[PDB]
Parts: sequence; structure tokens; C-alpha cells
Amino acid sequence: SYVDVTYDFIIKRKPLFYTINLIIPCVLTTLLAILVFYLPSDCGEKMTLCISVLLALTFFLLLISKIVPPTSLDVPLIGKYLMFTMVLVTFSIVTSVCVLNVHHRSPSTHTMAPWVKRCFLHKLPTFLFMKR
Amino acid sequence: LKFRSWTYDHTEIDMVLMTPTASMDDFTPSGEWDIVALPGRRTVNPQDPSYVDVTYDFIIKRKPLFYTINLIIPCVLTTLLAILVFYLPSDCGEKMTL
Amino acid sequence: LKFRSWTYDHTEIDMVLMTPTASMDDFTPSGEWDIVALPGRRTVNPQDPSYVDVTYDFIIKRKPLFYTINLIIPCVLTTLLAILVFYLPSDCGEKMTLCISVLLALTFFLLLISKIVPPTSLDVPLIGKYLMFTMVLVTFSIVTSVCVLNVHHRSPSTHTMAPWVKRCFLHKLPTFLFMKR
Amino acid sequence: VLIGSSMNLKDYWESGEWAIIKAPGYKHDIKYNCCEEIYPDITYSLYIRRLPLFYTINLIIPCLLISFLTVLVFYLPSDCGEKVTLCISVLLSLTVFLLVITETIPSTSLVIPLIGEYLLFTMIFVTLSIVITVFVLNVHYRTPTTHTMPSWVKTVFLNLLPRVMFMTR
Amino acid sequence: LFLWVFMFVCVLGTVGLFLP
Ligand code: NA
Repeated sequence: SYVDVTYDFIIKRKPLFYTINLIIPCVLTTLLAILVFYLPSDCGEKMTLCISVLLALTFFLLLISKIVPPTSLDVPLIGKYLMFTMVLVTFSIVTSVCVLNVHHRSPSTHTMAPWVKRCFLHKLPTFLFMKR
Repeated sequence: LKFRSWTYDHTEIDMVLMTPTASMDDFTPSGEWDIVALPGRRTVNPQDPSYVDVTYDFIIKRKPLFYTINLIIPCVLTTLLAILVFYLPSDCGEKMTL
Repeated sequence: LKFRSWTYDHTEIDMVLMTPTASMDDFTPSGEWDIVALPGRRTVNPQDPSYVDVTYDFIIKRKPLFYTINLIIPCVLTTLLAILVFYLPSDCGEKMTLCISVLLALTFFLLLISKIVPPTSLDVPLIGKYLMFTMVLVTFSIVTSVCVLNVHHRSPSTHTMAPWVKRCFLHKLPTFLFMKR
Repeated sequence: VLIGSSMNLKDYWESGEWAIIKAPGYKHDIKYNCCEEIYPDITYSLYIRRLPLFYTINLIIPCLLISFLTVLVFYLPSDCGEKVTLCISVLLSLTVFLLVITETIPSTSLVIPLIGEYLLFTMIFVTLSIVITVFVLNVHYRTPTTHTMPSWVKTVFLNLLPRVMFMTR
Repeated sequence: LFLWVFMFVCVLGTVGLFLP
């Protein structure tokens, strides 16, 4: 006393809408994530770009968390990718502040230690092709 | 509001309006709108028989305070700052922000 | 709640309210609201027969801790940040950012409070009136901050200091406001 | 009379969001205050749990990740002009997350959530951080042609504290 | 000057609004 008949609609999706409207601005802001380090610290624009990229990534994360179903069975690759890039942008913010602090040190406040004398002027500039 | 009967027509029933207005003997004021007049009228076409119609007009006025406190004060407020970017100096770099 | 019949009237049925108050027997507590009294009355109009009515009044208090802890504290917070752009010196370049940001947060809380409130024009709540007052105050703060930032960047080559600002804003008021150079 | 002792979960279509732990059923014989006689009833009790991965990847990690930026202001030098932008940005972002969390939860005033308490806590301390950073920006941009330096600030903020904080000029 | 003026006006405004 158990029979049933099941049909299995297996459907493939045409991906051209969300590729143009969501994947391209995603990889656009991710391309802008690694870009705040080429900017010189003398111009006062090192924080605006970092905070703007982080807020745009949180905006796309809250945008992609709406068209997706709220199932905890699995997370999509876009959500994991935006979480990775958001952690990377937050680490970019803390190292950008920490490299902006060592720009404004003067002899009337601080004093250059001999290890940061001998390390960040001879070994690494010849290692990273700076050459003064 | 256009009241008419689907089954019959003017060759079979007339449709006479009794009182010219609609009664407000059970009306509760909504607190969002204001009725100001509720006339009714009878519509018939010469040179076109079999057409009765009774149409009631509701003429309403919006109580204009809720949208004034929310979409007019910021509208007249952020407009005043538009011609204010010219009195700011061009030495302190805060013109583009405003 | 107005209970009455549509078929019969007072000339054909009575309608006798038994107890003065509606009972509270199988009541589950709501968690958001509190029932404080439940009176009930029987309305008949003299010089108007064929009228019966039994109305029950529910007077309901709110348990207010949720909207307090989520809206009253950020309200007084962003209001407290509004008399604060004047202690910031104009030699730095961060005055207009703070002024525009305070006005943005105030308009945000006004558009948030206009959503949970009904759209009626009996009276605005005190939160909406308070935010409207503080918003007009922040706009006057923006225009006086631009006016006080223009006078900071005046050079001797392009301007001449008049004698009235000499006698007013240099001698009398720094002694009136306990400045003393 | 109950047939079994629990609700049947044999034909249960899975949910994907809530996992059922147990669902028992209990017979009671209760007496109401309207009526002088005893009425029986059967009460079932679903005991479910939320599977917490949609919210810990979209509401807890970004909230914690931006609440760990309210203390990072004080290592940024006042010679730059970005002490305020960072504070304003983290304040407004916590306000937007507060809007999201008051969109998701009910308005039950019995108890408060730990996450809403954490948001209120972080907003209070970041507002106290901006009212400190405006004071330190006023202390920094200050010249001897406009202000006289007191005597007690020469000993406290210049000799007593940098020996404690390990600065030593 | 405007700090003192707007502080006094804001205090009187809060009192006059939250009087009840
Ligand atoms: Na900015």
C-alpha cells in the first residue's frame, strides 16, 4: 500500500543577468581592494578609499544575502568570497593606519631605534627593488 | 462610485436617487483625510436608451501635516545649503564634501 | 469593541450586559502590552429608540523597554553630538564632515521613526518634534560653521580688518567669555 | 486518547533552516472559569533549533569586524585629518546594523538580545570616542599666541604619565 | 560665542519639549 509517481524537473539557469549586474561590480570592488597601498601617505586620502571599499563590500554582502534562500545547509561561493575579501580589507585598514602613523614621526617626538635603522633601509629596499 | 445593475436596464427598471448626499450618521473621522462633500447624481443619456446610472462623488482633502513634518522641512532644509558652497573658502578643502 | 445585531433592534430584543468587566481567565500575557483594566458598558440613546449596543473598552499599557533601549538612547546620543562641532578648531579640516554626518544621522532617525508611527495628523510624537527641532538647529550650525570658517582664512593681502570687529571681537567679548588671549 | 506518544515525523519534508529535536504530546483535563465542567485536550510541543550559518556569516562577523575598529582611531596621528572620518563611518555603520537587527527580531520587551545589547554598548563607546577625539584635536592645534600653558599640565601630562606609559619623549 | 548660544538654546529646547 505505497506507490507514487515522481517527475524530476532538472533546470539549468541562464546566467547572463547576474553576471553583468552582480559579478562585475564584485570583482570591480575586489580589484579596488588591493589598490590603497600605491597611494602616497602625504595626501590625506588613504582612509577614504579603505572605508569606502569596506562599506561597498558590506553592501554587496547584504544584497547577495537577499536573493539567496536563508538556508544554513551550504553557503554560496560569492558569500564566502565576499567574507574573505572583507577580512582582507579590514586587515588593509589596520595596516594602512599603522603605516600612516610611522609617516608623521619627528625627532621632537620619537627616536629611531637601531634595528629599524639597519633593517628597513638596507636589507628590504635591496630585496624589494627600491634602490633609494 | 458608479452604481448600476448588470441584469436590467432603463427600459425595465428606473433608478431614482432619494437624497442628494450620502448620510454621515455613522461616520468615524479617519484622522488622515477629510471629506468635504459627498454629492450623488443620476446619469441618463438622451439618444441612447437603456442606461441608468447613479454616481457618488467623494471629494476628499488631505490633512497636510504628516508629510510636511517629514518631506517638506528636509526639502526646504537641504535646498538652503545649495547656494552656500560659494561662501566657503577654497583653501580649506571641504567644498566637494558639501 | 462594539457588539450589536443587524437584524433586530431595541423594540424587539434587549441586550443585558452581565458583568461590568470582561473576564481575564484563559489570558496568556502578551509580552509587549499590558492589560490594566477592561470595562464594558451598554449604550442606549434617549429620544432615539431601536438602538442597542454593548461596547467593551480595552485600555492597554505598553511595556516600553524595547523601543527605549533601541531608539531613545541613540536619539539623545546623536543630539548630544550636535553642540560639539564648535569646540573643534577650524585649523583642521574635519568640521563639515562632522556637521553633514550629524544632519544625516538625524534625518535617518526621523525617517525611521516615521515608519513605526501611524501616518496621522492628530499630533506628531515628541520624538519627531524633538528631531525636527534638533535638525533645524544642526542646519543653523552648518551655516554658522561656514561663516566662522570663512573668517579663519582671511589674509592681510586680500582683506582689511575693520575697526568695528577690532573693538567688538578682540577686546570686549574675550573678556565677556573668559578668553583672555 | 493519543495513539502514540509523539507527532509523526515519518513523512516529514526537511526544512533546511530549522532542525526538530523533539515533539511530544500530552493529554490534559482542564476546567475553565466560564463553565462548570471538565474539558479534555491534547497539547503538542515542537522543540526546534535554528541552524546558525546564514546569520553568523551575514550579521555577526561583519558586526564584530567593524566593532573592532572603534579602538583603532587612537593610533592614527592627529597631523593627518582622518581622525573623524573613521569614527563617523563606524558610528553610522553600527546604526545601519542596528536597523537591520530591529528589522529581524520581534518587539518583545521581556528580555533584550545579547547582540542588540552589544550594538548599544559599542555605539555608546564609539560616541564617547568621538567626543574624546575632538578634544585631542583641539589640544593638538594650539599655539602660544592664543593660549597659555598651565603649570599642572607640565608635571602630569608631560612627566608623570610618559614614565608610566613607556614613552620617555 | 556660538557654542554658548546654541548650548543655551538647546538646553531650553529640551526642557520645553520634555516638560511633561
Ligand atoms: Na571624507
